[PDB]
Amino acid sequence: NSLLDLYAHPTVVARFSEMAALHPHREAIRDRFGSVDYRQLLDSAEQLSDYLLEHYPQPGVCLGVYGEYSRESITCLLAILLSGHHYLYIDLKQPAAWNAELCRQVDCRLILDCSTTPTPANGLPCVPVRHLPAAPASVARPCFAADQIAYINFSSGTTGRPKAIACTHAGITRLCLGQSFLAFAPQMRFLVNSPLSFDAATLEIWGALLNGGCCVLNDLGPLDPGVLRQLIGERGADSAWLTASLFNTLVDLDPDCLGGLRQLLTGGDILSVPHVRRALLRHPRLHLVNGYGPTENTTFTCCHVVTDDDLEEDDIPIGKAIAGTAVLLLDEHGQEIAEPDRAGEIVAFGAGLAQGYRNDAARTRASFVELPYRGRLLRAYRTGDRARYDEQGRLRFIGRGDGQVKLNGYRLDLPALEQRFRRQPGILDCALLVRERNGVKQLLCAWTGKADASPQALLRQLPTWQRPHACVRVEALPLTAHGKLDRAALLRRLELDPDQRGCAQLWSELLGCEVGADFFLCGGNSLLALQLVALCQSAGAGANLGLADLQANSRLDQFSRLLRSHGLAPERLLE
Ligand SMILES: *P(=O)(O)OCC(C)(C)[C@@H](O)C(=O)NCCC(=O)NCCS[C@@H](CS(=O)(=O)NC[C@H]1O[C@@H](n2cnc3c(N)ncnc32)[C@H](O)[C@@H]1O)[C@H](N)C(C)C
Repeated sequence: NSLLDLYAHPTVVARFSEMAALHPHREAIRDRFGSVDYRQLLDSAEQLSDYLLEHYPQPGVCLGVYGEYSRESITCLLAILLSGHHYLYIDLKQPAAWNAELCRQVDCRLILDCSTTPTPANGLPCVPVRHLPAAPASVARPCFAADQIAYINFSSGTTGRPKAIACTHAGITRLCLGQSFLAFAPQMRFLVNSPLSFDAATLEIWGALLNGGCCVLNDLGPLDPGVLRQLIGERGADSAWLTASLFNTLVDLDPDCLGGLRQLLTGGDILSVPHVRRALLRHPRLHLVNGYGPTENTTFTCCHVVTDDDLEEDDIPIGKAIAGTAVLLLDEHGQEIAEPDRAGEIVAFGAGLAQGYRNDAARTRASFVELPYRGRLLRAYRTGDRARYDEQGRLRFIGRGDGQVKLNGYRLDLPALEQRFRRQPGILDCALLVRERNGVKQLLCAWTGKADASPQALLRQLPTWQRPHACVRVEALPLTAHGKLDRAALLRRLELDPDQRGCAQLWSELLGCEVGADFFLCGGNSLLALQLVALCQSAGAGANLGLADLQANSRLDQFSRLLRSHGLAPERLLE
C-alpha cells in the first residue's frame, strides 16, 4: 500500500545502472561462448542505444527483436529500454500475417535481428545487430518516469485479432525488488529459457540483471533433462522458472535433472500435486514456488512458497500478493470476501498493472476499472479467476467462468478459436477440447462438414501454439440428452507391418489417438515428443534426437523405419 503506486518504483535502466556500477565484474550473462560482465553489458547496450537514439530520438517507440536467446538479444532489450523505447518479440516461427498484425497493432518501427540463422523476413524492416558499425559516439539518455512502457505482450488473439498489453518499467522493478517469495541476490544464476513473447521471460531476465546476478541463457535447444542438467552443471544455473506442464514432464522423465537448483518456480496453470510431491521428496532442500498471475498484472500477482503440509492438499495454494501488488476477492455483488471457503473473483491493484488493451476500449473498460481498496479508490484489473481463501488466509485457485484455457502455459480463448473454425468454408460445426494427459495438455479439434473441408488454410494462419494437435472429421458432435456437447463421448470417439503396427500402438497409448500408417497431426505435441524421444533413448538410442527421428521422421512410416533402424517397436512398451 503505497508500493501499489507506480512512482515508488525505479526505472529498469536506473536500477540496472546501479547494479552495473556496484558490480562491474560480476557475470551478467553466460552463454555458450563465455560470459559478459556488467560493465561490458552496459557498454555494449549503450553503444547500440547510441544507434537507436540516432534513428529514433523521441522516447516511446516500439522496437522489435528477433532470434533465440543470445548475448545480442539481451543487449538489445537493454538498449531499447535505455533509449526510452519498449520491446516486442517477433517470433519468426510464426506466420507472416500474424507478425505483421502485431507490428501494426503497436506500430513497430524496426526489428533488431539477432537471429543466427538467415532471416526470411520479406515483409518486415529487419536490421542485423551483430558487427554493427558503432554509430555516433554518444547520446544523452532521456530520463523517463517509471510509468514508461518497457515491453508489449499480446492477448490471446484467437478471434484473429490479438490485442497489445503494454507493461511498464515499474511493473518489472516491482516484480524484481523487495520481494519475499524468492531470494533475488547477486549470486543468483537464473536460467533464461521462457519464450520472450510472454511474461515469464521477464522474471528470468530482469530478476537477475536488476539484482546483480547472472542470466544463464539456454542456447542449447529446447529444455529437456539433458539440456537442463547441462545448464546447471556447466553454467551453474541455480534458479529457474518452468511452466507447470514442463515441470511435470521433467519430473516424470528425470527427477534428478532438477538437482543443483536452489530455487525453482512453476505455475502458469494449476500445479499437479503428485509431481510437486515427487520433486520435493526427491530434492528436500529445494525452495519451490507456485507463481500465479495474468499478463495484465505483469508476471506475478500471487506467489506461494510450497511446504510439506501442502503436499497433502488437493491443490497447491497460490498464496498471497507479491510486494507492489494487492488483491481482493470479490463476490457477485462487488463486496470483498473476508472469510475462508467462499468463492469469488480475483481482483488486482498496484504497480504491476499494465496500460490496458491497445486499440480495444471495450475490453479495457470491462476489466480495467476503479475499485475501492482500503480507504482509497484505486485502479484495478479484474482477473476473471475464481479463487477462495483457506484457513491461513492463502488463496486457492478454483478456475474460470469464461472459455479461456491455458495450453501448456499458453493463454487461449477457446470459444473464439472454435468459432474461427466454424467460419471455415464447408465446415458445419466444430468442438475444441483441452486434455490433461500425462501431466501435459493437448488441444483436440473435432469438426463436421464436407469430407474435403479440412481447414488447412486456417491452421497455416494460426500461431503455432494455437494449432490443434489433432484435427478429426466426425459424423456429428455427440450431444447429451440435455443438448450439451458430450465430451467423454467425443474423446472416446477420438481413440500394417511387423514393426509398423507396434509404433502405432505406442503412439496410441501415449497420445490417446489413432493407428493407420502422423504424430503431430495425431495428437502429439512438443512435450509428448520429448517423452517419446526419451522412451526411445531408454531403449538403446540417443543418436535418436528430438529433431531427427520425430520431426524429420514424423509419419510413422518414417518413424517405423527410424525405429526399426536401431531397435524393435515392442520393446519400448515396458521402458
Ligand atoms: P511445445 O508446447 O511446442 O513446447 C513446450 C514449451 C514448454 C516450450 C511451451 O509449451 C512453453 O513455452 N510453454 C510456456 C508458455 C509461456 O511461457 N507462458 C507464459 C506464462 S503464463 C503467464 C500469464 S498468462 O498467459 O496470462 N496466464 C495467466 C492465467 O493462467 C492461469 N494461471 C497462471 N498461474 C497459475 C497458477 N499458478 N495456478 C493456476 N492457474 C494459473 C490463470 O487463469 C491466470 O489468469 C503468467 N504470468 C505466469 C504465471 C508466468
